[PDB]
Amino acid sequence: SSLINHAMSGLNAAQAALNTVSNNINNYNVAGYTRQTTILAQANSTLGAG
Amino acid sequence: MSSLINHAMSGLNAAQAALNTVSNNINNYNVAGYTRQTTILAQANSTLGAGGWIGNGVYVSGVQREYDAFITNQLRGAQNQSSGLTTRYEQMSKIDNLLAD
Amino acid sequence: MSSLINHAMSGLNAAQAALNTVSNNINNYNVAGYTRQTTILAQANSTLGAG
Amino acid sequence: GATAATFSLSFLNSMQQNTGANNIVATNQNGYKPGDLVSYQINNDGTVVGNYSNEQEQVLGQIVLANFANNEGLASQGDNVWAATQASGVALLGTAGSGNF
Amino acid sequence: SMQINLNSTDPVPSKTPFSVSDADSYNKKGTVTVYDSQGNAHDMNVYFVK
Amino acid sequence: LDENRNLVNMQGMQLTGYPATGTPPTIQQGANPAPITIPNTLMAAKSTTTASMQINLNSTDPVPSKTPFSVSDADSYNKKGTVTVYDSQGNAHDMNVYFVKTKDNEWAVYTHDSSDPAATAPTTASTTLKFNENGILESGGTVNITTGTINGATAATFSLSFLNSMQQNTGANNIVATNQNGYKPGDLVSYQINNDGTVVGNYSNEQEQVLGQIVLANFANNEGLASQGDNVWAATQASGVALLGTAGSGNF
Amino acid sequence: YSNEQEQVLGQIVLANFANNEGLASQGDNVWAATQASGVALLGTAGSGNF
Amino acid sequence: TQMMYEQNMSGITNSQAEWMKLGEQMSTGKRVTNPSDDPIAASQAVVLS
Amino acid sequence: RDQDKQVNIAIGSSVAQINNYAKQIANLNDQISRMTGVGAGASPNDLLDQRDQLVSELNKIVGVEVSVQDGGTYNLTMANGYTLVQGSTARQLAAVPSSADPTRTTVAYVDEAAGNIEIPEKLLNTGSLGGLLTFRSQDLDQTRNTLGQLA
Amino acid sequence: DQLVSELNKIVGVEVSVQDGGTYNLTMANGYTLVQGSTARQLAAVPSSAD
Amino acid sequence: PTRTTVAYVDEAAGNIEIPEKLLNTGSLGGLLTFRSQDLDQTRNTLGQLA
Amino acid sequence: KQLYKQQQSVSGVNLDEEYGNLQRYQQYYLANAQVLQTANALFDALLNI
Amino acid sequence: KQLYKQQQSVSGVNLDEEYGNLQRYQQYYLANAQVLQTANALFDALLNI
Amino acid sequence: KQLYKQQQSVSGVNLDEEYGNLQRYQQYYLANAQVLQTANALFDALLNI
Repeated sequence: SSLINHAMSGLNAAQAALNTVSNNINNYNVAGYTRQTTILAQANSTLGAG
Repeated sequence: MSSLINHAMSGLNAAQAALNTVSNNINNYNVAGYTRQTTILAQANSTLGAGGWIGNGVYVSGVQREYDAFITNQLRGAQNQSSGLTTRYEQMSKIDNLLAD
Repeated sequence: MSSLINHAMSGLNAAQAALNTVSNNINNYNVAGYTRQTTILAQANSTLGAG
Repeated sequence: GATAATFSLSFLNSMQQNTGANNIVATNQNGYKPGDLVSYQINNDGTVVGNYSNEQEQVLGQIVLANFANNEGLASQGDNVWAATQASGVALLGTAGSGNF
Repeated sequence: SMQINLNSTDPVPSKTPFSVSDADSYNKKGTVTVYDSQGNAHDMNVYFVK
Repeated sequence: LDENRNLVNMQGMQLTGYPATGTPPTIQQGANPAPITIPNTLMAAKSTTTASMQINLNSTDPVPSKTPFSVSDADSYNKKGTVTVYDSQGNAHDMNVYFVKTKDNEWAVYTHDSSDPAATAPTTASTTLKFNENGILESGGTVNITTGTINGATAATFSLSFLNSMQQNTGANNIVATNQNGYKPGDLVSYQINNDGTVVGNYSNEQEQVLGQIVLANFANNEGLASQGDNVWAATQASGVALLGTAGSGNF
Repeated sequence: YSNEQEQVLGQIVLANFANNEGLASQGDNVWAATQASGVALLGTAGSGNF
Repeated sequence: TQMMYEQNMSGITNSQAEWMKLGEQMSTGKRVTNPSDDPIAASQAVVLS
Repeated sequence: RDQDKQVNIAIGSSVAQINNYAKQIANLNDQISRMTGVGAGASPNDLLDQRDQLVSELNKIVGVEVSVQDGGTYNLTMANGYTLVQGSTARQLAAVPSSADPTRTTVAYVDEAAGNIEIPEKLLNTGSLGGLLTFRSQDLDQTRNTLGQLA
Repeated sequence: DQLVSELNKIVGVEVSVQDGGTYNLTMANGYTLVQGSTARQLAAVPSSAD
Repeated sequence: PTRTTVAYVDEAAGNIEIPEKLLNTGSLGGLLTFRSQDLDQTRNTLGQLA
Repeated sequence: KQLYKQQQSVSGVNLDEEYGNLQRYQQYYLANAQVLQTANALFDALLNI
Repeated sequence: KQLYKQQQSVSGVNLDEEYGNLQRYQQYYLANAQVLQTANALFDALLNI
Repeated sequence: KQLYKQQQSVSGVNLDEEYGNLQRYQQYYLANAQVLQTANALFDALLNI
């Protein structure tokens, strides 16, 4: 449930970040390629839980 | 009595809530913007009543946002100072490189 | 008591901090102005149980 | 537009050297500006001490502890907090130096 | 209160008397800050000579 | 809450309590308890009628070049304070405060109703303020503006004070406080019940209205109370009759 | 738009009720209007009580 | 945890930047280049030029 | 002069940047206000964190004191004592080439009383954009005119 | 401490630990440099002497 | 008065310089002895030569 | 950076510390589970008569 | 040449921070895996009863 | 030069004792972590009861 949802969504973010770093470090030498960084953010935390 | 079942189950609720706090703590540790969130919960201590020390009063209080607001705003001021000094020194470097040439 | 885990976490934290300190002795090394920084260790405070 | 301060300025502990070298090093002064800052610390016994926008220190604060004649007698039924009982004796107040704290 | 320590064997300077920026007619500058009736701030500057 | 938004038990038996009435809504003991409800309504048009701000200042500023201040005199006044207000229809006005000074333990103030294009900025200092060498404000604590009527709304009127400031021994002109009593109206999305028995709602003006408190019964002999089914007691001669008090009323 | 341009058209209507728990579900992930629930109160997202 | 990563990583960065400068001077063969290499004597260099 | 126009363009963009941050801060302020109104003492600490961190982000561009409303939200004060925000509302800031000395770009800010300013750049001591401004004023202009004087 | 060491290496100076916007920082003529906000700004001048 | 030496401050009466003959110990006693014999005697010898 | 270090020392999270917190709560949960198990056992035992 | 140095000093990809990020997110991923497995384990420990 | 070196003697990082220390404390950190696992086995056995 929500705890597993936390576990996984963070896994999604980690995978995305790894993809980004691999992308950049591989593309590193190409003329015209600018470094790129991937950013994180919190969910639509909204309340009905007390 | 069988409320023990309930009682224990309130222990389960406390554990689940503590777990979710732990989960958000761990999952967001690297997010640009986050603060430690310690879980809080009560005890069936010596508040007066008419039952004695029965399992009356253990439950989840909520979660705090552990951030030094005082040094946080002071930090924003320090960021203003750094902004100014860093900005103008970079603009300096721009000319400096040509006199380097 | 939660002592069993707490001993370990105390020592773990202390070791990590001392690690940071000795690093700080390494990371600067060459730069003039620095002086070597040394660390202190001691027992935890007396929640002494019953003595 | 404020009062022109008047004061006594004392050259305490000056000395003359048959064979020495010269310097002026000391100052005592007993005035300070209006304070306007949030800055304080708590230390070791429930007393509270702070540094201030006068760039220096002050001490102001203490937290009072309580103990009873017989510890285990308290009210014993709820909520992380206690209440006194006749069996336990009414509170004796103190701060932590006198054995019972 | 401010303290001064000196050596006795000095060739007293030839300024009769001292002047606020005549450098030979003072030796070390000591300073005393002060605050008036209910806490407005001031600082006082001093000169000393033999 | 039923489709009437009246508070009821599962059978529909009403939850009674003491109501809040008037403005500000206050729990009136001078009534008898009745069913409490939640009207789906907006907040009262709480106009601004008072204000206060605190001004801890240095009184050595030399005469600014472009005195007097009226409109754009950015070389005439030394510090800005502001307090936003609401006319007596409940709409939005803002007040702006401007500080001008050549009186060496004192300060003088300009003001304007800075949402009002019909009124225009007064070209003269609206009030003068005083301090003593003991680092303390002494007097000057009054000024009023009537937030000018524009769109057929009644203009509101307020009075403003500046009490108990401390003096900044040199240079550091400062101002820290904000007070004004009023707020615009706003719709309701909140309802909370608390430990004291009270019931509060909160409104899109970002402020509150209270209407509700729950009152409890107490008896000389509980053994007289008789269940009528549906977990409801009939207060009986055998128990005495109800003595009423809310939580925190000593024995409740 | 396939011609480097944008248009906006769309907004859905939301419902809020006097007696949420009273809401008459039909099963199959749906509810319906009734007296006991109170008549429907409409709105747009984020607005007021929505 | 951030502080530790930043500490050691920036240690690497400043160690590199130091080496970079030594590398600059060594490779070029000039001890002085610019206001950042000589805010003072370069003026006398102009004079002597 | 290329560098001159660079600083002009940069400040022009910075205007939009501050306006965007103001809008975002106002939006989140609305959110926390309404959500704590519903909350009954709720702790949407994540919302709190992003709101105040976004504020800290804006501060760098122009030194700020994020002045508080009673419980919920703020009104935004620049370091000089000027202030432009109300609850969930953020007013506009605009980019203008100067009418005072027309070889520069500058910003415009408005008080809803009657009109907008072409900002008196005397005010602009705040960190980033005032960092650019001090460069332009003392450093850039002095060397510029020294060069021209010698030529 | 390193900054004051270099400041010394360009012009002789005293160095002893204290504060008050000031430091034990006398220099070549008994005059004192650093105090509060008034850290003295010296000048390059044509010489009345020559 | 050329020298510094160690004392116990019996604050009911004042500072009493414990005679230096007594400080035989390692670190502090050794430093005191080092001045007493080595440095003062060596400067005396240097001056006698001169 | 010093101010950042201290603010983060309050605010940040160490992976080590939470793993320790994680393990405790496993103990807490299983302890409560044991409690409910024994309660179930006694419940049915009582009902046996 | 100089302005190119500016452009690439701001925009270019490195090897250092990418390396550090690779490890930091490797660690983050493994930690979230710890969460996954231990959480399901606690759920199953409950589910058995 | 002599007196600068005399200052360095006390102040200067020596790079050998520190390196040996770096190893020594890694061992300590491992000792701590492993000990935690042992307590885990202890309350594992207690739980399994």
